[PDB]
Amino acid sequence: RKTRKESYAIYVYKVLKQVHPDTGISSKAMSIMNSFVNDVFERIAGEASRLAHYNKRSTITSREIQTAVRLLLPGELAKHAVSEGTKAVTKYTSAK
Amino acid sequence: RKTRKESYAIYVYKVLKQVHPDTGISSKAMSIMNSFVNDVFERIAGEASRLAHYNKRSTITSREIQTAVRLLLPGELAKHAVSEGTKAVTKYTSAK
Amino acid sequence: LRDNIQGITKPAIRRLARRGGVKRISGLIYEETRGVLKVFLENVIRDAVTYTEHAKRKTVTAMDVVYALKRQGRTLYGFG
Amino acid sequence: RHRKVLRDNIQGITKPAIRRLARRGGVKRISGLIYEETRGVLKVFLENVIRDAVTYTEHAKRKTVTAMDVVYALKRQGRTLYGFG
Amino acid sequence: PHRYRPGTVALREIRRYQKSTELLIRKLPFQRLVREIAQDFKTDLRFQSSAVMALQEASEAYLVGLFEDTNLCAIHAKRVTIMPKDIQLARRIRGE
Amino acid sequence: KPHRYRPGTVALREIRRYQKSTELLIRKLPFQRLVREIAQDFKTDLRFQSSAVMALQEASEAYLVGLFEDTNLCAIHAKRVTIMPKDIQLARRIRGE
Amino acid sequence: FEDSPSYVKWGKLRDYQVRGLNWLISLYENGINGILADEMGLGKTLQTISLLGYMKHYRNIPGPHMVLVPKSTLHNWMSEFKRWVPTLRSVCLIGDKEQRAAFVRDVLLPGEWDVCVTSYEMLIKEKSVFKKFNWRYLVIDEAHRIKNEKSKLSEIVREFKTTNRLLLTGTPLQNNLHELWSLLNFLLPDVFNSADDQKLVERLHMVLRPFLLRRIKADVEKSLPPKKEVKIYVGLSKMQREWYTRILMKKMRLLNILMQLRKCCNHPYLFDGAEPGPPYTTDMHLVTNSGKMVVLDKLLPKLKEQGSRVLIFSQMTRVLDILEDYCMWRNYEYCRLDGQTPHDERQDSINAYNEPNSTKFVFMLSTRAGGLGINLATADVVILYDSDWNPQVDLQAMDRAHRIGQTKTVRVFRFITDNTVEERIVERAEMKLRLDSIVIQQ
Amino acid sequence: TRAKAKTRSSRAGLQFPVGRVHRLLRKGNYAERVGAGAPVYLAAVLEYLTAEILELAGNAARDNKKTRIIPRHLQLAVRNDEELNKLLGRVTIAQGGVLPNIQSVLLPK
Amino acid sequence: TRAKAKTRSSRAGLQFPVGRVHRLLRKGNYAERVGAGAPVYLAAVLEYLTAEILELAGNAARDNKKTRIIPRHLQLAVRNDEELNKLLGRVTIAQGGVLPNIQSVLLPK
DNA sequence: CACAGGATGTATATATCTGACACGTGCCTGGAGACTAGGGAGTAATCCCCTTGGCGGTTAAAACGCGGGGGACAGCGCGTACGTGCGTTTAAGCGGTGCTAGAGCTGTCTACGACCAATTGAGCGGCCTCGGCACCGGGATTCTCCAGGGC
DNA sequence: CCCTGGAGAATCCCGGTGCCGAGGCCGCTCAATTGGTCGTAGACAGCTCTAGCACCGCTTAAACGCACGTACGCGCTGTCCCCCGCGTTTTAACCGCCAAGGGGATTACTCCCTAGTCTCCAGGCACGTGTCAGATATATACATCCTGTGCA
Ligand SMILES: Nc1ncnc2c1ncn2[C@@H]1O[C@H](COP(=O)(O)OP(=O)(O)O)[C@@H](O)[C@H]1O
Repeated sequence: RKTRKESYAIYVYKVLKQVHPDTGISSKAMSIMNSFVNDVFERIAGEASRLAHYNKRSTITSREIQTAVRLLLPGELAKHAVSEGTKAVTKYTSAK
Repeated sequence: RKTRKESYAIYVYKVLKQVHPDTGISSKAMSIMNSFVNDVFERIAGEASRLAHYNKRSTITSREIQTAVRLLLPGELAKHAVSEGTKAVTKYTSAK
Repeated sequence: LRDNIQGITKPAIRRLARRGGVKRISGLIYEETRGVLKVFLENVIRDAVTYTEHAKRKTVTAMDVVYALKRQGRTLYGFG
Repeated sequence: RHRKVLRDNIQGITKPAIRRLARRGGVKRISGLIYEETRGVLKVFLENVIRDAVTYTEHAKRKTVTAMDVVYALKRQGRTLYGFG
Repeated sequence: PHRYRPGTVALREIRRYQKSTELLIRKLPFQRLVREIAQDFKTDLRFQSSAVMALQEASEAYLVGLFEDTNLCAIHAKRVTIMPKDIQLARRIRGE
Repeated sequence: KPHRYRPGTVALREIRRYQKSTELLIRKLPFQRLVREIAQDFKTDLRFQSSAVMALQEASEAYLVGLFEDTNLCAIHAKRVTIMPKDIQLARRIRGE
Repeated sequence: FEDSPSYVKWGKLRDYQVRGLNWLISLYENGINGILADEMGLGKTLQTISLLGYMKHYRNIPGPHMVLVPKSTLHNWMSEFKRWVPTLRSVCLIGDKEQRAAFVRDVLLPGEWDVCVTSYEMLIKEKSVFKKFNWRYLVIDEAHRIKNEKSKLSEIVREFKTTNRLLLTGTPLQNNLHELWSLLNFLLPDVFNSADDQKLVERLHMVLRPFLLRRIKADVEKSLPPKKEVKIYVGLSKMQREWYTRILMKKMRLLNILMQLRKCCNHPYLFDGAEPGPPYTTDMHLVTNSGKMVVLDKLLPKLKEQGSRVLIFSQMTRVLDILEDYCMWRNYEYCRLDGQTPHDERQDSINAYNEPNSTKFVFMLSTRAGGLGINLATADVVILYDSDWNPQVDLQAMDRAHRIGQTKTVRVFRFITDNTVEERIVERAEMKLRLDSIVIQQ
Repeated sequence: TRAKAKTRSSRAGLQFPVGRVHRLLRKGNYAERVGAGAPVYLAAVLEYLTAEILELAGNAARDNKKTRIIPRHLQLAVRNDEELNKLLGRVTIAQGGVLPNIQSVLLPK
Repeated sequence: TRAKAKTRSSRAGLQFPVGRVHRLLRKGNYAERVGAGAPVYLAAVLEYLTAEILELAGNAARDNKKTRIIPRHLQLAVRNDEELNKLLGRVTIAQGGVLPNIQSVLLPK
């Protein structure tokens, strides 16, 4: 019984099946997707942390995440991602 | 009154008087030196933070600082800086 | 507000080129330099405005400019 | 008392291999002095990367260099690599 | 009617401007340009004088470095005259 | 009498072939020997995993390919078709290396 | 079948091969797969050709038969197949890709043959094609090649759909019982499917007797004067002692401590820096710095004033190079048989050393070079510079000169050193050799 | 009684681990405190980026007449799109190759 | 009672604030915990770098026949040293100017 | 100078084979539900500072025009270094031996070093004041560049 | 002829002006000192497995060396037009000053959000396993390049 390593592979596969119903992905491509998700996560988290430090705040919030997204992503991606995050936050708040 | 503002100016001035006894400095140069000190501090601290995360440890130690200095500074600067830090830590251990 | 880029004059561009260390300047290079300056300024001002709006302020600060330049990879010493 | 040497390992990066790399780069004609320059630039790049990787491995107190150490060195140099971690 | 050959005055200007340190663009036109560019991202933006000064410093440094690279490209092409093709080559090799 | 292609058709054919493929164009064992020799300077008694050598080879090949592309752009700038050490040096100088 | 058959041509068989043929026929009648351990020099290929000819002629079953041989014996086997039993139809698979495709399309796929003789590499290359045929008999020569499981050749040869199987190995037991179990698992997978004095020995003999046939090269020839062995101990030189202590502690990078102690017991100059400086001289430095070389330097002149014709077997070609330097210094006559010697050069050197009248005096062989061939009759003295883990390798080395063509007793001088890795190497080899004797010789 | 467990991903309609994102943010030393909606926002952004890159990669794979996605398809999708190329300008994809691009001067004429 | 206060800066023979560096490390969200030797080591490194730069700038200012140091002197010192230039290779110093360097082909024949 | 044909390279169906991917199962550990405590941040109010708008006068800098020489660019010729194809050689790649330790990985135990809290006193930041270094202007030198022996 | 003279620019040496750096005081907050605790990390022990060193045998793709010819780099030459140096006129930057008011910065209060705990249990991860997508080989069919030949 090896130790547990956590990867985003399951969720990447769910997204892939939602986008293209009948397609696959190899192990190397899944490794690349996991690395891409980790890199983007680290970029956004670090930018939000620096925003919180600059404004002299101790809490990372949805405002900080939105500002970090607009600072990192280039334009059309930025606006679409901002809309998606706002939709998810509204659904989470109105649901439970 | 206006909130207090911290800077390395007095320490930079003491170092300058130590190295060149009869040479002065101006306000713009002091701003530049304060920015330089803050920048190098941030670089070294961030490198040590990443090292601590990579090795999965909760403490930043002199080993982390030494490794970060070897990573960031090039060549002779790294060697002399490592020697100075080792000397300071030895003096602190003995004289405490 | 228009034609403000033409406020960046040919003598000023020539002075910048002389500090760069060039001798002969083609006549078509002024508009190209204006475009380069425009895109650089647009990127930096966009990031600075993002920081200013996050701070809920209406005034752009030298610290906002420095943070923008730092995240673009152009650290500036002398303004904080 | 009998010994001999074969060749320097930088010469193992062969002229046809450099030609193939230039073909992927999109190069039609290549000079004859290019190979020495390419060997020099490759050696410099490898020296920098391997030095950083060895620093990471020494910090971890290991004697084996890992793909993760290589990835960390490349990310420090600004050449993020996807696929090995 | 004394007259200098075409190129000595340029070298004198090169030397004097490389020795000097002041800004080489007019402050009021630069400030108007900055405000006009900021008109697109948000209305009614007020600027500290320090902010415009820092923007001017960064812009001039960027342009000087670009011109140095452009001169190198022109000399590589066996020319003494810099051209828009030289500027474009410099941008492409830098990564812009 | 024997068939022969003009000087430059085979070069374009190889350009297309290697821009279609994805494999490594440097020999594995020579690259491994080079990596070990370089590591011997920085520290002795060093062992390398196989994945580390593969990562180094991938990164090195990518760097060399990008360098050659910028070199070809500089050569085209000089109204030439051949690449030269001058082009390599100019590319490195502008990139900041 | 107490008498030699009739299908054999070019001479009649003898008692030992006729008894082997009877044993193999009984094995086929009982439907069992077995091992012939007749030892080199008794006619195993002759017996196998006899068995295949018998199965073709007396039994009306001309079927797909395969013989797996090392590439070095393909031509000898084909010549024997044509000579002894010309009735059979034999086809060989060797050559480049185009030659292999041409051969398979022309002869193999049409299917007008009876025996297919292929090498191990050609079996690995053409496994997909070879797996089609309804294989009846599978004779594997040098069965100790597949003695290890988890190996690609072993699994490939197991995956064939075969009916009758046979192994031809002179050394069924090499180190331990695992390899013997692997060979027996290839023979009869169901009978042995796990892991192999009154608790042992007797049970092993009663299990193995219906599956193994072995006759030593002593009940047929009554010749070949008996082997003589001298185990000569060697004192460590002073530089050897210094390097031994240094390596016992731990700039020279040393990874395998055992593999450093081994050559350190051979010669210090194999390292870097133990050799003297740039002058590159070759005058008595080699002899004095190595105790084994001092002993050998004393030993060779006596034999040379006597029978001479000495063979030196070593496990390191670097040591072979040092011995070449010594031979040049002493102006002896030397021949080097190494793993780097091309095939044509080997045969010419062997023939030159085996001429009716030669001036050659020293023949140097790597302990694992060549293999199951190499005729060296003029020799009388065998020197084992290094001892190996597997004692059967040294047994083969010392029977390379101890064959039917010899007339004088072979004196095997084995160099060992006190309190070194050589002691434990020789002890391990002796344990393995005693196990081999107690298991196989009965 | 004890209400049934409903995942925060299901609450926000996401296919990404909101709880894992929250734990990573808390353990990564980015701030002392983390908001409730920040992990949801970050998970949604990661989901959108994954969807974009995977859509382009699937288009490329169907264009090459294959069902499985390979790093060559990933590199082809990352290039040929301006926004993703800017986002991943300094990233090397293993077994990715380069784009087909021959300078018009080199073309024979 | 308590003894006289003795700063760690003097206890380590330095001129930079060890306690201030310790506080900045604690409040910077770099790790969960900070060792005792890390502030001392970091202060020593910072002091070495500052002293090196200041010595070079003072030499430059003396070559300019001035007492006070200005950004031009700082830029000259930084760009005239290979290692410091590499350290500050992506940094712009305000009111610094550029080094005097004219290409040889542009000089008069 | 524009086709015909030849020889070569390349895309195309098609059949085979394999090994990795997608799936199912069991378990376990980290995430969700319910809950309390506390302090960070939102919100409102106030103060003063620093940004913006406007005006007048100076003057350096920009815009414009002109005249002319030097650089860019095209064309031409050459002799030379590199691509192309071919015949030989070599070492990479693959498959095996033969050992031992060796180094990394996981599970326990215990101690010492870092956090937390209260108290307190120097160190540091901010506020004033003042003289010396930088600066600005003025005037006498020395170096350099451009005609002209085509001085 | 290259060397001489004229002319402009750069440099060096003195003398008056101003403002900025250096010093000197006051308060307050932040760092130092003790005391107490616990959890991280050092230290140890057991296990397993990949890495390493020195070899053998074999196949075969790739490197290596060679000779030919041909585009291509490189120098040279001529043309012309574009860029530069200089004088003149004009426009707007620059500086100083004044006035007003928005907005940045600080403070106090309260509440609402989040950290931390403890159960509880389902999602995610490791382990096996079998079938299909892709890799390979092979024989056609098609597109491409190159040369010769009536055009000359
Ligand atoms: N038919 C034979 N009868 C007797 N001795 C033989 C025969 N064939 C070969 N030998 C001897 O046996 C030695 C090697 O035999 P080997 O090659 O094992 O025979 P096979 O190839 O039939 O097994 C040779 O030196 C030869 O002298």
